[PDB]
Amino acid sequence: MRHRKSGRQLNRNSSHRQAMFRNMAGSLVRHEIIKTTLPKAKELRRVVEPLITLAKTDSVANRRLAFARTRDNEIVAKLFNELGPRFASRAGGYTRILKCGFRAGDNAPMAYIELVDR
Amino acid sequence: VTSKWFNIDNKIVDHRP
Amino acid sequence: AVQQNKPTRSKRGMRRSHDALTAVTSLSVDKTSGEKHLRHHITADGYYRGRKVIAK
Amino acid sequence: MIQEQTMLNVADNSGARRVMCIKVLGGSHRRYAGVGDIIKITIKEAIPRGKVKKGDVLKAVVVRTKKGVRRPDGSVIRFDGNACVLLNNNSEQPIGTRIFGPVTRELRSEKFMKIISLAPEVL
Amino acid sequence: MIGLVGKKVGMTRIFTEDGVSIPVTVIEVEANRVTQVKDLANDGYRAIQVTTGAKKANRVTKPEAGHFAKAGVEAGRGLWEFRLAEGEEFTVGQSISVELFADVKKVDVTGTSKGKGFAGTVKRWNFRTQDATHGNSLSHRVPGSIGQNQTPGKVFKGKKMAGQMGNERVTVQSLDVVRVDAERNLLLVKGAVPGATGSDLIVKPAVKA
Amino acid sequence: SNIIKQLEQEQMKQDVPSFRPGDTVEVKVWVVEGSKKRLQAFEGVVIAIRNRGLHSAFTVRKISNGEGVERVFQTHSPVVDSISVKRRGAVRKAKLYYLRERTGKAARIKERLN
RNA sequence: GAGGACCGAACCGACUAAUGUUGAAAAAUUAGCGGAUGACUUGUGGCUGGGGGUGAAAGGCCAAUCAAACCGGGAGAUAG
RNA sequence: CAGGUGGUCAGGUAGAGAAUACCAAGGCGCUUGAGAGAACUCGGGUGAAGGAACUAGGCAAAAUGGUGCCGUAACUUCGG
RNA sequence: UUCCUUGUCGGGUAAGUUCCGACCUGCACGAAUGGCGUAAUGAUGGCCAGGCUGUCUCCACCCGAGACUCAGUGAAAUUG
RNA sequence: GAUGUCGGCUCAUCACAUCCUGGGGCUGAAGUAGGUCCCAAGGGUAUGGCUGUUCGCCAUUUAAAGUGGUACGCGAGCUGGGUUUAGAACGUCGUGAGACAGUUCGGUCCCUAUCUGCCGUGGGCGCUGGAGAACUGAGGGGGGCUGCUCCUAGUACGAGAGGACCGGAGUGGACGCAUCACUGGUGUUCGGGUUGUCAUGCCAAUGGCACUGCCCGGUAGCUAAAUGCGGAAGAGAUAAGUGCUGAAAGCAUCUAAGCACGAAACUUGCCCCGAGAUGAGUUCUCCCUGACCCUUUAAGGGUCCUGAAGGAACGUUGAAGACGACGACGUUGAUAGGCCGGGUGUGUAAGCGCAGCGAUGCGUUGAGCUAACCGGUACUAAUGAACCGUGAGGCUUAACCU
Ligand SMILES: N[C@@H](Cc1c[nH]c2ccccc12)C(=O)O
Ligand SMILES: [Mg+2]
Ligand SMILES: [Mg+2]
Ligand SMILES: [Mg+2]
Ligand SMILES: [Mg+2]
Ligand SMILES: [Mg+2]
Ligand SMILES: [Mg+2]
Ligand SMILES: [Mg+2]
Ligand SMILES: [Mg+2]
Ligand SMILES: [Mg+2]
Ligand SMILES: [Mg+2]
Ligand SMILES: [Mg+2]
Ligand SMILES: [Mg+2]
Ligand SMILES: [Mg+2]
Ligand SMILES: [Mg+2]
Ligand SMILES: [Mg+2]
Ligand SMILES: [Mg+2]
Ligand SMILES: [Mg+2]
Ligand SMILES: [Mg+2]
Ligand SMILES: [Mg+2]
Ligand SMILES: [Mg+2]
Ligand SMILES: [Mg+2]
Ligand SMILES: [Mg+2]
Ligand SMILES: [Mg+2]
Ligand SMILES: [Mg+2]
Ligand SMILES: [Mg+2]
Ligand SMILES: [Mg+2]
Ligand SMILES: [Mg+2]
Ligand SMILES: [Mg+2]
Ligand SMILES: [Mg+2]
Ligand SMILES: [Mg+2]
Ligand SMILES: [Mg+2]
Ligand SMILES: [Mg+2]
Ligand SMILES: [Mg+2]
Ligand SMILES: [Mg+2]
Ligand SMILES: [Mg+2]
Ligand SMILES: [Mg+2]
Ligand SMILES: [Mg+2]
Ligand SMILES: [Mg+2]
Ligand SMILES: [Mg+2]
Repeated sequence: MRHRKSGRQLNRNSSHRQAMFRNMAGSLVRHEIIKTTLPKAKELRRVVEPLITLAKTDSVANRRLAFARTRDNEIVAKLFNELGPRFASRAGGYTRILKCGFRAGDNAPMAYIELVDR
Repeated sequence: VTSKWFNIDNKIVDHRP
Repeated sequence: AVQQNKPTRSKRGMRRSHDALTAVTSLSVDKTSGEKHLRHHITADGYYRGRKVIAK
Repeated sequence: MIQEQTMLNVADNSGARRVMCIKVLGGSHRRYAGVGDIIKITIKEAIPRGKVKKGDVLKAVVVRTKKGVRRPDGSVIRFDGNACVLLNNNSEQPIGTRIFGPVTRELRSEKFMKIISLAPEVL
Repeated sequence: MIGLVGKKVGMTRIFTEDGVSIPVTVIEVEANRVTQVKDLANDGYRAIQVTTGAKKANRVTKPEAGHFAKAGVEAGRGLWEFRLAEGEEFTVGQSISVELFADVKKVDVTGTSKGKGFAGTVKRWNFRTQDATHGNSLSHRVPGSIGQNQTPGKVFKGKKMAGQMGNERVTVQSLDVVRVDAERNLLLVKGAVPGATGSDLIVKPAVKA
Repeated sequence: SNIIKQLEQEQMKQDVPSFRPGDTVEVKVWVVEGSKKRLQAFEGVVIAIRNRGLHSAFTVRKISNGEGVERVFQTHSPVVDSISVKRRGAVRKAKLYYLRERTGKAARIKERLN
């Protein structure tokens, strides 16, 4: 049974999921639109959107908390200097998923996930 | 090739001596 | 285990009566581009529901 | 939750120090004895000049368990170890004259009124 | 007597004045609207059909919507029936509330149990497992034997095997009614009833003693 | 669960004093010995608290007559007559289950003073 | 500063269990296990040949073959 | 092709160490992937109360585990 | 090494066809195809105890690799 | 040109020559408790010590610890202790090679399921216009066990000792169903402590790796050892048995005619499946009211116009689920994610200040962080469509209206 559990295992172990969504969180911040598989694009919303609400209030403690979760100072700098102020009046829902076709190599269903103002 | 390993084994083959 | 008698070409095509592929029925046309795409998917040139979502 | 092969301390001054449960009385395929349940035991260790000697087969009543007892409001009372009081095999009356440590109120039945009265405290 | 259709709100407890805590299930019984009455002449048996709850107008079909319109009732989330005992009579449009259980002492609650999916024989039928060690080969929770040799040469109907567990109708009988609360449409029964929270429940007075 | 919460508020006690793990507390519980109803006191160290509204509970451990006794009380049950804090203790944890293996001078809890 | 001494990696082995058994593998893998300055172990070259060799001896080994190797011949042995 | 294959080189921090953990120089991610999150199998983690009652048998697991000091019986071939 | 045989007596256990000590009625021990002892040693056989535990009572949950679905490639034993 | 062996495990299923529970007749049956026979197969019917053992002996229970069949049920379900390969030894036999239902120590157990069977779960067509619900119940399955205490009553019975039937009440054991409010387990998706090392320029603060590095707590969900419920009562027809009336046979006689009792067995009653029940049933509601041509003139074929109720597909997903299926929602919108407010868990964050030589302590401060929970909120994704499904539904007869 699986009743009322949340999250996708995505055929990885615990530490490899955590690293993978940390790398993909930075890639979406840096480029503002990336292409990934549809299950991975949906599980990304629950990682990247909590960072943008953390970045709405600029503080030394919030920056050290965004760093502990992104481990990239270029990403932390952009979150607090550009994205946070840019989304300051939006109440959640910072990303948008658009389904595209199927990956050629293995027929994976693909999607684009981007920030809403790009 | 050789015989299958269960067809060589005495325990499997020799069940009714 | 393995079969005792060779199955017939009729039993082989009865088993395959369920293996048929089904075609896509709903192919939508975009409101501005006027071209076809899968429903709820972006068009091949980057449109979705009238707006150019992807400058590729 | 006492079953066969459980070791129990003894809560009276009959002479036993440790006893082993060898049968949970009162039914076929019965598994566990809670507080206030009669069990058949054997004596594993005893003091040099007690009323009972090592290797005897007696009855006993469980008075304390680590599993504990439930109360009607949802409460629990747990102890640090399992203890029992030796009973005569035939009369089922206590062999010792003192009781050590508290007992609980499930011993409040006409059978075990001598245990309730000697106990230092009843929770 | 007839029963009523409710909804499982959850479990809680009731503390009594003498320090007993009664575990209760809370069942929300809104008013049940009578939508059709069946009689021996037209239908061959005596029963009432009731509806409850609400349904959004865009999700009720034309065949269903015209059924409610003839009864003069607002659409509910479903339809259920109850057999009428001799000497009970109802009328279309009449509403029935939880005060019907005011003097009832025990009830029977039927609902759909929680679905456990495809379950094995250890979970489904309490089969004993085999040894975990001592040489066992790939057979730790498997069912064991399923028949005898050449006589009868087959497996019997009703053999206990793994398969779909749960997600079926279950009736629990002889549950005490702890409190009927007509103002808030509640009924409190002692103990646990089948289903998940938010599931439909049919509550009826107990048939046994 | 608006329905459940307001069925729950009407039963909760309003006079529950504030206490935390490590505190020495004395709980007085109604005991019925035949016909008469009587109060009996249980004093010990709070080692665990569960905060769930009406389903709140707390565990007290005392050493009586040579053997430790742990009693789990339900906070809002009418068996519980009164709760009173005798001493405030200083601990870093929320559950003091490590006191189960310690005894005597090793089980001492420092007082809070503030 | 002795020792077919002691604990223990490389190195040499193979006591137990699980896996595998149309295998990843015609004998392995994982987790533990034994010896570990010696009657030790290993590279290169050499010698012993089939009723023969060699054997701290199990009828063991002698090219995945051993109570008598493999190849060719007698040979289309004989077969109630 | 999860096997076999002789020699030379031999950095840091902890360590007795060529063990073990994390790293350098350097080299790789093992030539099918994407989903889901049933039984059952495999490899592991934790477990109330009990504690060998399991079984052919404590098999397998769990436990013990270092250094310094105190202390250490029968028996003995006087070394253990 | 003893068939009768689970000999009999004692010990250990609540209960001991095994184990230990004895007796001798040795079917069918016995003196270099050695007898009787024996400290140390043994991946050696049997028995007991302490510690420890999912071995069990009686299983529950969790983490991964398969099993299941999708796209690609694509076997086998067997068979009137 | 192969039908694997004893015992154990797991899972069973039948018979009745009945071990318990149920109903009776006789007793050398006062009562309690028995003995013996008849009826009855609904349910139930031990845990351990020794031993490879089945068996047996023993210990302690139980209402009782049934007897048999099923390839002495069950190895394409497990084991491999015994037996029964190759090694080695003892006793004995043999000159010897060797032998011994004599003993002893060691010793490879393969199979990805085509068919039938069984357990679950769908697709097609049918049921005669199409569609959406709610039903009826032919038929099938599940369940059925029992102890002790108290009252009756120290009554009946008995010299005493002892000690009831019938009836009622309570509380257990084992088994089953559901559930998660409580007590708990888990909780590698939450918080914290801490060891070694590497990095983020360094300090401070963090992150990776070491089995989740090791540990300590713990949310939802799942769950038992947790806690609710169940086995019935009653009815019908009976078994053995007991009768009433009553001839044959002036009497007697339960039987021949007639009438009445009588058990956990049977049929119901209770729970669940169920119209593919092809004998394919019923009720309510919803929708479609156009032309034309042709031949082989018929339940005929085609063309144009039209496309209804509804369905599917797609999308957001679920206490539903292997996949199908099932449930909810798709802007006239709380379906999921985020966000906002709470709760819960952990246990007083970082920064800064103060005290101390320093580890460290104190203040700001029950702070900060907080998964799956609760109450809300259109911020993001759930699109205008298109697709399937038609256009009044055969013949004969009867009864009514014309
Ligand atoms: N069963 C094992 C060992 C084995 C190899 N050959 C055998 C011949 C007979 C018996 C066993 C074997 C295997 O197949 O790998
Ligand atoms: Mg995969
Ligand atoms: Mg890790
Ligand atoms: Mg194997
Ligand atoms: Mg296994
Ligand atoms: Mg047949
Ligand atoms: Mg040496
Ligand atoms: Mg060798
Ligand atoms: Mg190895
Ligand atoms: Mg060594
Ligand atoms: Mg030989
Ligand atoms: Mg060879
Ligand atoms: Mg010739
Ligand atoms: Mg020839
Ligand atoms: Mg290689
Ligand atoms: Mg080498
Ligand atoms: Mg190394
Ligand atoms: Mg898994
Ligand atoms: Mg445990
Ligand atoms: Mg424990
Ligand atoms: Mg044993
Ligand atoms: Mg071992
Ligand atoms: Mg002897
Ligand atoms: Mg001799
Ligand atoms: Mg001799
Ligand atoms: Mg001589
Ligand atoms: Mg001689
Ligand atoms: Mg494929
Ligand atoms: Mg053949
Ligand atoms: Mg009979
Ligand atoms: Mg057999
Ligand atoms: Mg078989
Ligand atoms: Mg053997
Ligand atoms: Mg031999
Ligand atoms: Mg023989
Ligand atoms: Mg096998
Ligand atoms: Mg029936
Ligand atoms: Mg807990
Ligand atoms: Mg944990
Ligand atoms: Mg630092």
